[PDB]
Amino acid sequence: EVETFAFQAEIAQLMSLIINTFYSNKEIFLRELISNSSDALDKIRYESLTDPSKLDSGKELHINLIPNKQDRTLTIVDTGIGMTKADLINNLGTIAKSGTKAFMEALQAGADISMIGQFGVGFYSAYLVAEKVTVITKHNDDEQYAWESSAGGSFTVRTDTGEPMGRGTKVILHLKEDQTEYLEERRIKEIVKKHSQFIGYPITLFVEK
Ligand SMILES: CN1C(=O)CCc2cc(Br)ccc21
Repeated sequence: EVETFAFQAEIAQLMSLIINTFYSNKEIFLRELISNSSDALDKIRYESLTDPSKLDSGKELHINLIPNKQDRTLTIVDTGIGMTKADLINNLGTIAKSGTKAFMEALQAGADISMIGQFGVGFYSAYLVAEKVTVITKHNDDEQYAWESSAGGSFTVRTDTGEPMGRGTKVILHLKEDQTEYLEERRIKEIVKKHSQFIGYPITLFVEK
């Protein structure tokens, strides 16, 4: 049972701008997704200080980067707080509406796309390199969900039947044909070292067989 939703007009406009603007410095997408993962990990860590049972779904707090050349995907996995169905359909888009407006105003004033994370909408930088994004997520208070969008104004949400995750979020970037450099070990290592060297959680870059 797949539900299809329309993006708000302003968010659809932001994704079209990201997909269509000429902008060579695409590698910042990885910093933005790792930053998101680190915030989600901060949130479950802090909540667990006053309710230890929130880690019954997994004590390890980490981030894994998994490239797969056969599927042409880069997966960013974290064991953070995860996202509820209401987050996926309502709450994140409500926050993202005001952040997008602020970001668009900044861009017209002279800013560049690399500053997107200062406006809370860094997730959408995934579409610098991905033709489709799939998000699998599990919050302690809800079921496991799959969110998916190839832009074009709509996204889907369904209950996910795959491998149970325990808790956290998996972002699967289905890369554009000319962006396969982000599947190479040496390239991912360079980007993490350059932009994410002080993240307070272990980042494991998986290697391919
Ligand atoms: C803003 N947004 C969405 O609307 C749904 C999927 C998602 C995942 C992560 Br992780 C961060 C933000 C989003």
